[PDB]
Amino acid sequence: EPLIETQPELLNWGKHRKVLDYYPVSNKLPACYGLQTYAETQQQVHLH
Amino acid sequence: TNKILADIYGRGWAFPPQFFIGERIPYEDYSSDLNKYLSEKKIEAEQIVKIQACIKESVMCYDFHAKITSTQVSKQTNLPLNILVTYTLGDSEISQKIQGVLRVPPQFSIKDNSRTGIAIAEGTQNVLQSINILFLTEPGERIMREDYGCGLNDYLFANISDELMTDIQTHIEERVLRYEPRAEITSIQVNQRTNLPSTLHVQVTYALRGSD
Repeated sequence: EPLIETQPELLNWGKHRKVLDYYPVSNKLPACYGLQTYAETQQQVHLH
Repeated sequence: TNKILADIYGRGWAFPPQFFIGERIPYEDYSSDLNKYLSEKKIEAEQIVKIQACIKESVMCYDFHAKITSTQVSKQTNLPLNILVTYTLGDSEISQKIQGVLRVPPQFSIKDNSRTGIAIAEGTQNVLQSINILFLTEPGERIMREDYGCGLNDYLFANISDELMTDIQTHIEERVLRYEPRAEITSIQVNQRTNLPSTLHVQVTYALRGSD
């Protein structure tokens, strides 16, 4: 008679997804808003 | 007439964005009604209505949706009067306060730095600013709005020639028609600067929709 052997059942690991990664949304504004260059004026700092 | 133009053409955020915070109100200084204070000081009865008319008119110029609910006098000015004005906007449940200076015809002045929020553009300024934003935006910069923009960067480094000036002028005409219906372009003039030979000056002249 063949030997039966029952192993523990598992739901194997999926694929880890880089959900935690974040990209600031001020980077999507056009360059005319002054949020791409380093802030030097009060207006740029206030918008940031 | 500025109200008429603002209603027709709209109101919105000014460009570039600007922010303000008004000065704090010393609430521990205003605990006396102005009407009782004037009556106590035996000021004339017809002065009360003229005084209140000046307050209402000055506040309405500051904000025409206001509705005065109460008024008080600073305890440190017992005849140059400091008044804290309380009003509600329209039929809303929101209340706001604002300082002022009263002088006895009566004159009422509003403190210079009293509003908190953003700067707004009204009527002609709104549409004028709208065209300015279009010139400074290149296509592909606006997210999910990749078509929006003028796109004058494509004509840089080209030889200054009659072909280039006509290409620039016709490009502006087509883009303003597409992305700005409230304005009509009446003239475009392109000239080369004498002091800086490598720069082009473009003069654009616009008129409002239905202004005549």
